[PDB]
Amino acid sequence: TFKRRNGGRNKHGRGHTKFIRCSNCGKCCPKDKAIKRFLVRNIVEQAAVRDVQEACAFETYTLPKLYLKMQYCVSCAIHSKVVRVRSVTDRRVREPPQ
Amino acid sequence: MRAKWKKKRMRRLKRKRRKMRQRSK
Amino acid sequence: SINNRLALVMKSGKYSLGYKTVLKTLRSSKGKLILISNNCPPLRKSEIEYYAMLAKVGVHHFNGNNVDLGTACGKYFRVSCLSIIDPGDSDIIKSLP
Amino acid sequence: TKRTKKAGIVGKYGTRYGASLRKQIKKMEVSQHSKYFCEFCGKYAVKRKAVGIWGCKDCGKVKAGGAYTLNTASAVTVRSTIRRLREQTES
Amino acid sequence: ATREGELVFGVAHIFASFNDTFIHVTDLSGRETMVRITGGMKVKADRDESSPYAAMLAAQDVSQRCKELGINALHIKLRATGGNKTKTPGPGAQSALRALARSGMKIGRIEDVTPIPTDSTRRKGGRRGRRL
Amino acid sequence: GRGAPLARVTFRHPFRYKHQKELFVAAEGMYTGQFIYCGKKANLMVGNVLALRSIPEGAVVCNVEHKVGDRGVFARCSGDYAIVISHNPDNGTTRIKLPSGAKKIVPSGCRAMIGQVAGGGRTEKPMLKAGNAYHKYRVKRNCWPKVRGVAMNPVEHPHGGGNHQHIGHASTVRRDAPPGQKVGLIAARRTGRL
Amino acid sequence: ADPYAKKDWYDIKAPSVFDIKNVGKTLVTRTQGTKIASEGLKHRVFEVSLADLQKDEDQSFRKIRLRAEDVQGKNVLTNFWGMDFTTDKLRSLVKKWQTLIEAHVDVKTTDSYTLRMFCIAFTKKRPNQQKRTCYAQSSQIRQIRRKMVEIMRNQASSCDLKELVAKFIPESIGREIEKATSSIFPLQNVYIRKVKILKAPKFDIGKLMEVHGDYS
RNA sequence: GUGAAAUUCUUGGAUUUAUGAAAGACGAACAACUGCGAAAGCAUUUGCCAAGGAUGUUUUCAUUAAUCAAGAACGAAAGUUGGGGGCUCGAAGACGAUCAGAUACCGUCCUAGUCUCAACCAUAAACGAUGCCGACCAGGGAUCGGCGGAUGUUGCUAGGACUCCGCCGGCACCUUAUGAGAAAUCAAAGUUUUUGGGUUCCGGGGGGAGUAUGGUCGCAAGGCUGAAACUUAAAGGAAUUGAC
RNA sequence: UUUUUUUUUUUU
Ligand SMILES: [K+]
Ligand SMILES: [K+]
Ligand SMILES: [K+]
Ligand SMILES: [K+]
Ligand SMILES: [K+]
Ligand SMILES: [K+]
Ligand SMILES: [K+]
Ligand SMILES: [K+]
Ligand SMILES: [K+]
Ligand SMILES: [K+]
Ligand SMILES: [K+]
Ligand SMILES: [K+]
Ligand SMILES: [K+]
Ligand SMILES: [K+]
Ligand SMILES: [Mg+2]
Ligand SMILES: [Mg+2]
Ligand SMILES: [Mg+2]
Ligand SMILES: [Mg+2]
Ligand SMILES: [Mg+2]
Ligand SMILES: [Mg+2]
Ligand SMILES: [Mg+2]
Ligand SMILES: [Mg+2]
Ligand SMILES: [Mg+2]
Ligand SMILES: [Mg+2]
Ligand SMILES: [Mg+2]
Ligand SMILES: [Mg+2]
Ligand SMILES: [Mg+2]
Ligand SMILES: [Mg+2]
Ligand SMILES: [Mg+2]
Ligand SMILES: [Mg+2]
Ligand SMILES: [Mg+2]
Ligand SMILES: [Zn+2]
Ligand SMILES: [Zn+2]
Repeated sequence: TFKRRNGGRNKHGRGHTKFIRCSNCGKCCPKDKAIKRFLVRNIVEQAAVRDVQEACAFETYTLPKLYLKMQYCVSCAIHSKVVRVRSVTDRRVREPPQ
Repeated sequence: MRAKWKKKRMRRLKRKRRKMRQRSK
Repeated sequence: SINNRLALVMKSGKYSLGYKTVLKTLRSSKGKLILISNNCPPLRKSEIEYYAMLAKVGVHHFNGNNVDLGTACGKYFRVSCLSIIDPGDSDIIKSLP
Repeated sequence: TKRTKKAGIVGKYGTRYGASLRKQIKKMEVSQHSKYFCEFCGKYAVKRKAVGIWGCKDCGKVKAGGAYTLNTASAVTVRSTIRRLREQTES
Repeated sequence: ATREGELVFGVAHIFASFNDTFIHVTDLSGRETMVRITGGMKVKADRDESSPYAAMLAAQDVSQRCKELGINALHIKLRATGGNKTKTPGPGAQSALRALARSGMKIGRIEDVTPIPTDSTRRKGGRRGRRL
Repeated sequence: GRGAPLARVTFRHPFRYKHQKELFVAAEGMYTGQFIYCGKKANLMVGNVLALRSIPEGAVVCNVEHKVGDRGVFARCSGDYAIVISHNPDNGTTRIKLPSGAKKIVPSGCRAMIGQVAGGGRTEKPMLKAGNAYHKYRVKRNCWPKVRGVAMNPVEHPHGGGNHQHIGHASTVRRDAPPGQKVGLIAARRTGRL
Repeated sequence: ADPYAKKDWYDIKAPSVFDIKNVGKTLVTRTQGTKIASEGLKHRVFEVSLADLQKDEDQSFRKIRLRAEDVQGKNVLTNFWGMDFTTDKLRSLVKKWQTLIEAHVDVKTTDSYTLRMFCIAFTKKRPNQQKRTCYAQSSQIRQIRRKMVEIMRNQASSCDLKELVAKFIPESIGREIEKATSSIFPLQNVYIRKVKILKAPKFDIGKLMEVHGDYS
């Protein structure tokens, strides 16, 4: 039985797509199929923001940000709970969670 | 048995049979 | 493009192919532009350049060897150098300077 | 008529030395006896005089090249490397 | 060196991997090493070398040593393993940074210097990845 | 007797009215009528002879001098070359990688010809018969054919003798074994396949 | 034995192009035998924030490389040796649903300084734009790259290193590139992302001292 | 380095820090339910060489066309022969772990290989598990290329970017049954007992078996073509409930 | 993300 119209990937009008390496396990996975997330978070966690600001060596200074593009294979994504198993009707929803 | 390994076993058997064939001509 | 201009000259104008004819045209002042290929021997190239300097004629160094120059001219033989006596419908003489 | 199915030049060796060795030496036999383009006069008249020596019958230029080919593969790489280094030094 | 309030700036390279933590203090050029304390120099078990507590202890030792050499402020160069491996800093990075901030040293510029390939050599583990 | 071709080069004598004739090991790509430039200020072109101090790193050279002025002892065989690795101005020494893979330090004043030795790929061709080897070694020395030690009698070889053909003792010998006893694999750190 | 007890301190001096001359302090082992403190300090490269150099936090996204050309007294005089964007700045600039255009050019200044310049730009949405993406066609990208290369080559070749760094500080070249390329496609965040020195002229004490004031 | 360790490297300075050089791979981020190509496949810049779809056309020929035994071109990865390269990773192999055992999963070091050239190999879940050409057949919003029209801005040089309305072609998507279906689902898998537009291939319960034999291709590995004796009541597809 | 192998024939 076929359970996904797209076949679990995002290839249309295309022969082959080069793979990426899972950021967790390193498994090869087609890029159009890998679960991709973009994390933009302060380098200093909110707990240490106050201490770092107090220890700042300049009159004013904006703390930088860390940008990370995580590309997970299906197994790693499910295990780490980046994605979860959804109902038959719910898995057709493509909009991101609020 | 996995079909892949069954095919590998069959190829080994075919090679052995061909070697026996060629031994006696 | 130089190759297309040379093809236009070949089809519609007057030209001479070969070292001896090039020297003859330079001596007679009939030639207006001398094209020399990369493959041309250094001494022959220097002599042609000196002749062109004496005759006050322009010299162009083709971006190819004698085989490529012959192919561009549309011939089945190597061309070391050539002289454009008159460009029929081309404007190489007016474009190169 | 197709005199030999696949032997070609190595047919002179008859049935000696083994098929693998005959096939291996076929490449050298063809290459060292083939004609090569002459960059100095634009003619396919370069022939091997002796191992590493290639003379042109038309213009008379003699070059040092490969044992069985006019230009070895590594020669082009060496020329490219030397050109890159010379450009770096000159700039 | 002249005034008490004058700030002498070093550079603290903080390498926060998932197996260890390095806090390496150098001059502005980076050619001179001032103090280098690792998380593995502060614990007994190999599994605690990258722990936040080990990072905090190493940072405290680094700050104490630097205060004797006269370094008042530190720039921060935080890195992960990088290359074709994980780009995520280890758990000890933040403990080290917080400890340095709390130890009375001033904090200057903070930069992520994880080596990011524009494109890398093959990552290890094979095409099926680490299987567990 | 030499795989690499040689090049005859005519120079103008620096301070005499005569021709200076030289015989160089030919580098691949050199031709008759070519101009060769030898000196510290010579351009970095294949066939030119330059002091190693003027040769940038990563360069391929041949016939590299070991001692300044020895006129070339390294990387002279067909298809062989040395690679310039690094320079040390403090002691004026250049590091080179030799054909065997060894790294050697030589004075930076040592000369070397740019490029690799011509005639490469000679050893790829199979000879297929004893006559080719006969012709090859006839112009080199009396070193062919070779008789196996186990085919001789004991009187003339340690491997000789026995009712079967066999060495009878380890073929690895001491580095200090006297002549006549030092046969087989001399001072072998290991044997067999990799 | 303590190795830091035999180390002397030196003050790093930036060229006259930057407002702030005092960059920081660096140490080296004292001269002993053939080991010279001056040779140890020679050709050292320091990475410094342009915000620190100009006392302006708006320039904190630029890193300047200063090389040590000479040592006089306890002062190490430096000169411009390249510049680079910061990782956070580049990551913030790069975004999805837009086109990224990059160019590079090798140029030489009037002082015989050969350098490679790397410029970056992004497509910009219009105020009334409704579609979710601003993608430029490949031909438009190629034209923009051609304009970038031409402008960078002209700007670098028409001036020396000092004036080139003076142009870099306020980002004039990026402004001119954006003005020229607006006729093809609106662009945003046009910058000279990186500059590296491929070759430098033979050291000249007079040329070095022109950009450094008297320290005495 | 691991769950924890050990093999391993380390005062002959390991790991880490800065600068520089060399080598070979790889072209991140941009990068998408987007593009090109007959498929395989194709992602750094610039130049050259030919090639191509769509669009526009009040240009030309006038049936020149559709699909195809035989016969041909290309054809991932692995693999073969011989050079060149050989950074990384890494079949085989060797060790350290885990285990009752562990020829593995995990870790460490590595040969062939991984890259390129010349010549072979011709097979993949080579998939949309869905031949090609043509006609009809509901709606809707996006998106790529070209074109037509309208309109207002632009730190720009009539144009380009954006806005709106349309036509043609394309990769797709959402809703729906008046359709089909064993259903899963399908806007083509519809217009089928109210059965017929043209045309190629190909299946006949499950195994034996893609085996034996013959032929043919290939250096080989194997590819293509391809049975029977005998055995058997099921195998199998979709979907429902429970149990796990 | 340590480790976790096995359950005679027919029938209900
Ligand atoms: K499917
Ligand atoms: K997916
Ligand atoms: K550890
Ligand atoms: K003999
Ligand atoms: K023998
Ligand atoms: K014996
Ligand atoms: K024997
Ligand atoms: K390798
Ligand atoms: K067990
Ligand atoms: K292996
Ligand atoms: K094959
Ligand atoms: K599929
Ligand atoms: K459309
Ligand atoms: K029973
Ligand atoms: Mg299922
Ligand atoms: Mg495919
Ligand atoms: Mg450890
Ligand atoms: Mg699992
Ligand atoms: Mg025997
Ligand atoms: Mg447009
Ligand atoms: Mg480095
Ligand atoms: Mg890229
Ligand atoms: Mg595109
Ligand atoms: Mg090979
Ligand atoms: Mg390895
Ligand atoms: Mg291969
Ligand atoms: Mg098949
Ligand atoms: Mg459109
Ligand atoms: Mg059947
Ligand atoms: Mg397990
Ligand atoms: Mg059991
Ligand atoms: Zn994974
Ligand atoms: Zn010739």
